[PDB]
Amino acid sequence: DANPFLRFSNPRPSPIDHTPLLSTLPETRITTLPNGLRVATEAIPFAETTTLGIWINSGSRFETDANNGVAHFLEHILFKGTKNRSVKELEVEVENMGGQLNAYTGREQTCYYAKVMGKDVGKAVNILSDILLNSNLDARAIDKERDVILREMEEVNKQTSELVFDHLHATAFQYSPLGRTILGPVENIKSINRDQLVEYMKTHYRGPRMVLAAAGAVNHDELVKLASDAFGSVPDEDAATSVRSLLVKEPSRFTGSYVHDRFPDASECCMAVAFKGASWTDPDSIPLMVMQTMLGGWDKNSTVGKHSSSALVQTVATEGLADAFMAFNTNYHDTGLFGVYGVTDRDRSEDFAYAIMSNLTRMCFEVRDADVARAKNQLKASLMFFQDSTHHVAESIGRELLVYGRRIPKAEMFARIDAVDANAIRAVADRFIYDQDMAVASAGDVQFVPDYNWFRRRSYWLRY
Amino acid sequence: DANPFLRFSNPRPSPIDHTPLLSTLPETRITTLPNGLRVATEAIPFAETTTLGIWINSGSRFETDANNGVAHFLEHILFKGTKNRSVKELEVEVENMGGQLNAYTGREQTCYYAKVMGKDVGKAVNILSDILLNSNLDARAIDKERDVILREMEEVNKQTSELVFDHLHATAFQYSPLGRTILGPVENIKSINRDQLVEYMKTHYRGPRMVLAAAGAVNHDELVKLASDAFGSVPDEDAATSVRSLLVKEPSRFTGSYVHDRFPDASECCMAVAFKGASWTDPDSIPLMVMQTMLGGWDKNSTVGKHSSSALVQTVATEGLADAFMAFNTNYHDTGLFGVYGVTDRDRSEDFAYAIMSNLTRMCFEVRDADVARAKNQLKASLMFFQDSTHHVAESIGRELLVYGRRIPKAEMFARIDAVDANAIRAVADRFIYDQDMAVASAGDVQFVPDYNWFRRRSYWLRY
Amino acid sequence: SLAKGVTDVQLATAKNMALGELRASVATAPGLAAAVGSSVLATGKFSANEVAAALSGLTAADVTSYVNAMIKTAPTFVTYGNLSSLPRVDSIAKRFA
Amino acid sequence: SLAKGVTDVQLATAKNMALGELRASVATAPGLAAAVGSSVLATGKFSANEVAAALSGLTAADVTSYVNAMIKTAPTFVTYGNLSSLPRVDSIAKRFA
Ligand SMILES: [Zn+2]
Ligand SMILES: [Zn+2]
Repeated sequence: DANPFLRFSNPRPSPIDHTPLLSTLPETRITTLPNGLRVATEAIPFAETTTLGIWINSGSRFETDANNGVAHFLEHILFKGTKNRSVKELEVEVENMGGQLNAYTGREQTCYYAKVMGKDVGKAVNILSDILLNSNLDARAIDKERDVILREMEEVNKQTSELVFDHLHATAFQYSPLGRTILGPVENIKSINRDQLVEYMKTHYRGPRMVLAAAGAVNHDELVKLASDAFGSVPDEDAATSVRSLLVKEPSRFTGSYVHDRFPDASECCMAVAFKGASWTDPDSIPLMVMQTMLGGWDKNSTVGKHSSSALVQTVATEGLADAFMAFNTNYHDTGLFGVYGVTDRDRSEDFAYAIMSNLTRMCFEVRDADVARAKNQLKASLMFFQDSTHHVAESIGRELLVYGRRIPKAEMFARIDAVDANAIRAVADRFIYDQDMAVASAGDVQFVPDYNWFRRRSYWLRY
Repeated sequence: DANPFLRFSNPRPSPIDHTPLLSTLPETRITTLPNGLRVATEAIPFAETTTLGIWINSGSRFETDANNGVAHFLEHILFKGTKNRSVKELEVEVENMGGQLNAYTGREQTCYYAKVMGKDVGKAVNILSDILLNSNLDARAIDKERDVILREMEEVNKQTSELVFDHLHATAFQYSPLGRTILGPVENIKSINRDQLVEYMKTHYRGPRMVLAAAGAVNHDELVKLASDAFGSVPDEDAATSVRSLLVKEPSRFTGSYVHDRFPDASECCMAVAFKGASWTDPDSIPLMVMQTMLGGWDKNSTVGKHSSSALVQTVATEGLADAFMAFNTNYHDTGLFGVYGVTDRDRSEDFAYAIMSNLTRMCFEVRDADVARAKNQLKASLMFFQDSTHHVAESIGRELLVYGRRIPKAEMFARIDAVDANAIRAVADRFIYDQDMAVASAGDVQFVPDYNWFRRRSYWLRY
Repeated sequence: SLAKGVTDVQLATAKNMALGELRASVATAPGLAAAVGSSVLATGKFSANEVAAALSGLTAADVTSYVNAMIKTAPTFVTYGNLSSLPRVDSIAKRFA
Repeated sequence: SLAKGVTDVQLATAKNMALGELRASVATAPGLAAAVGSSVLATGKFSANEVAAALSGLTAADVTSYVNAMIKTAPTFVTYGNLSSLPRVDSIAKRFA
C-alpha cells in the first residue's frame, strides 16, 4: 500500500452531497416587459465573454401541412440582409464585435444567439433585434436558397442518426404535429415564397413566447433598458391563440409501430428503439434522467469500455455488439421519448437489439443501490459541467423559462435528484417500459433486424 | 459468322505434322579433342549474338559428406581473379565484350557460359579457359565470401520453392548421393579452404566429362582451333573415376516418406507430391514429358484458367484451390522425380491435395485422344520455341551431349513424341503412379496438410 | 497586398478577432488550465493580460513592418493532391523576392 | 565528369554495351517483331542497321558535345521515401548552372 497514492479515493460508489457547491453559484434575475417578453440574466463575476440571444416557443410542431419547413427556411433567409443593414454591413459589424451569430430550429424551440465579448452587449442586442424585426426576406435570396436545398434533398445529404430519428418521430407520432420533420417535404420547398415567411413570423414570434436570455458578463438593468428600446415593439399575444390553446387543439399521439429504410449496398445498420416517455412537466422526468445516465453511452474509440459501471456498456463493449451507441431521453410539451440509439452492422444487429431490450426490461425488476448512487453523482456532475460554459447557462435559462415557466434553482434541482432511489427507478421503469408498446426505427443494412413481434415479445418476462 | 474471320481455325484438336519445320533447322557438328573434350556447334544462318560455355558432367551428387557445397562455392570464387588477370583486368575485359558471364551449379551438371556478340568468340574462349584453368583461389576472397554465405544462412534467405524441393530431395533420396543439397550444411561452409576446392577441380573437371558448346554466330573449325589452343592442358580420364563407375558405386534410392516444415506465422502453404520418375536414358521419359504437358500449370494472374484444356488447371482455377501450381518432370542419370508443386493456403490444402492425387490417378484409366494430341502439339511447339533462342540451343547441346552421349536430331525427337498415344500414356501412368509410394514435402502453414496415410490411400481406386 | 499596408478597419477587425479568440480559449476551466500549463512550460509564466495588452496596443505600421520582415525571410511551400498542373518551383519562391 | 571528357576506352566500352543491348533486343522473333512495330509506329520505318552504324560512328567529340548541349537545358529531380535530408530544391537545379 502506497501511503500518499492510495488515500482519498476508492471504487466503492457512495452518495455525494453537492450542497457546498451552491454557495457561490450565481442568481438569475427575470424582468417581464409590458410586451410580455421576459428578460433574464445570470452574471458570472469575472467573465470576459457573453452569450445572449432570443429563445422562442415555436418551431416545426406549430406549422401546418401547407407551410411545413418555413421555420427551417427562415434561418437560411434571415441572415441575408435586413432593411437597415446589407449583407456586407452585417458581416463587417459582426466581425468587428469579434463574435459569431448562430441559430437552431427544433420541433418546439428556436433560438438565435450571439457569442460575443462583454463590451459588445448592446451592439449584439441591436443586431439581433435588427434581423428579428426588420428583415428584407428578399425573393432573390429565397430563390438562391431554394435550389441549394433542393440539390441537397436530391442527393439525400443527411446524417444517418438524424435520418433514423426523423423516421422514429414520424412513426411514433403518426397523425400528430410532432411527426413532421423540421426540414419539411420537397414540395413545400419547391413552392415557398416570402408571404408564408411573413405570416409565420407574424403569427408565432410574439411577446409571451420569447425570452431574451444572457449569461456571462452582463448587467441586468442595462439589458432591461436595451431590450425595452429594441424588442419593445413586438406584438402581444391573443388569449385564444396562446401556446396552451394550440397544444390542446392538436395533441400528441403515440402509436406502437415499426419502420425500416433498406438500402441495397450499405455497410452500417443504424437503429433506434424508443418507448413513450415523459413530458417536460411530469415529475417522473427526473428519474428518467437518472435511468438514462444508468444506461449511458459508448463508442469504440474508447478502450476502457469493459470496466464501465453500466451493464449495457459492458455487454456491448465486451461482446463487440455495436460500433457506437447512446441512450436518449427526449422531452416535449405533452409527451416524450426514452430509448437507445446505436450503430452496428447486419451480423450483430439482432444481438444488439436483444441487449437493448434485455437491459431495458431488467430495470423494472433488479436495480441495485450502487448503480443509482453512481448515476446520481454522474448526473449532478454533468449539471455542474454545463455551469462552466456561459453558452450552456444561457441555453438553460431560455429553455427553462420557455418550458417550465420558471427558473428552477440549483438547490431545488439537487434536492429533486437526491430524492431518487432504487424503488423510484423500479416504479418509473414499470410505468413506462414493462409490457408497453414501443417504436422501432432502422436504416441501412437492415435485412436482419427483427420485426415488430420480436420486439413486442421482449418487453416482458414470462419467468416472474 | 464472319467469312474472313472464321476460316482456317477451329478448337477441335487434331494431330499436326511438324515435318516441314526440320528443313530449315541447322545441323550440329561434333569434334573430339585428344583429351576427350568434345566441341559441338550449331550455326544459325543469320545471327549476330553468340553464346558459348563449358558444360561439366559434375555436381553436388559427386561430392562426399566432408566437402558438400564445394561446387557451389566454386562459382562464388572462380570470378575473383586469375594468374594472368586481376579483378579489375577481368572486369574491363568482360565489359569490353559487351556481354555477360553466368554460372549454374546443379546436382549432376555444372555450366560456365558467356553471352557475347559474333565478333568476340575468341576472347570469350580465352577468358573461359583462363577462368576455369588458371584461377587464383585466394584465401582472403574465400574468407570474404564465407561471411556473406554464413550471414544469408543465419538469416534463412531462400526461395520457398527451393526450400520445398530441397526437402523433397532430402526425404525422397535419403541415404543416396542425390539427397544432398547443392549449397551444403553450415559446418562445411564454415570449415572450407583452398585445398578441397583444388582437389574437387582436379578430380572431377577432367577431359571426357566436359563439353564446349556454342550456338549462334560461330564457325566450327575456328572454334576447334581455339579450343585445342586453350583447353589442351585439361587432363584425361582415370579409369577408376569415370561417371559410369561412380554411378555404379553409389546408386540412388527412393523411399516413400513425408516431411513438413511448420512455421508459427506463415501466410502461404507450399507443398509438393512426387513419385519415382524416369532417368534420362529411360524410353518412357518421353511419355512422362507428354504427361507433364497434360497436367500443365497455372497462376492466378491468368484470367482464362477456367477455359483451359487441362482438367487439373480447370479444377484449380474454377474452385480456386491454389494461388499457383506447376507439374514438374525431373530426370537424372539413374532415377528422377515426377509430380505437382503448388502454393496455396491452409484452408485449401486438403482440397488441393485431393485435386492433385485424383488427377494423377485418373491418368491410369481415363485418357482421351484429344488431350494427348493437344499435349503433343504443345510439346513440339515448346521444343520449337527453345530453338528460337541461342542460349537454349547451347544449353540443349551441352545437356544432350552430357546425358545421352550424343546429339539427338530433331527428326528423331519428333518421331519419338509422335509415337506416344493414349495407350502408352495409360501404361506409363500405370507403371509409375498406380499403387506406388510417393514423397511429400511441405513448408509454411502446413498444419492442415494430410499425413502420409491419406496420400498413400489415394494412389489406387477400390471402385474398380 | 498585406505587405503593401493594412487600412484601419482591417486592423481593428483583426485585433478584435484575435482578442475574441484569446478570451474564448480561456473561458472554461479546462481551457484555462491548459493555457496556464502550456504557457508555464514554454516560458515560465502565464501572461494572458500582457498578450491582450500587446494585441490592443498594436498599430498598423508595426503590422506592416512585421509582414515586410516576414516576406524577406525564405518561405515554406507545400502542395498536395493528384498534381497535374503546377508552375515551376524556382518561380514559386520568387514573388516575395 | 561525363561532360568534361570521355576517354577512348570508355567510349569503346559504352559503344560495345549499347550495341550489345541493341543486337540482343532483336535476336528473338517476338523481340524483332516488337522492334519493327514500334519503329514503324513511331517514325514510319525500321532500320536497326542505321542505328548500329550511328552507334559505331560515334566519336568522343560527338558524345562530349551532346552532353554539353544536354546540360544546357532544364534538369528534372524526383525523390522517393522519407525526405529528412533533402538539402535544397532550388540549389540542386542551379548546380548544373
Ligand atoms: Zn432544415
Ligand atoms: Zn548463395
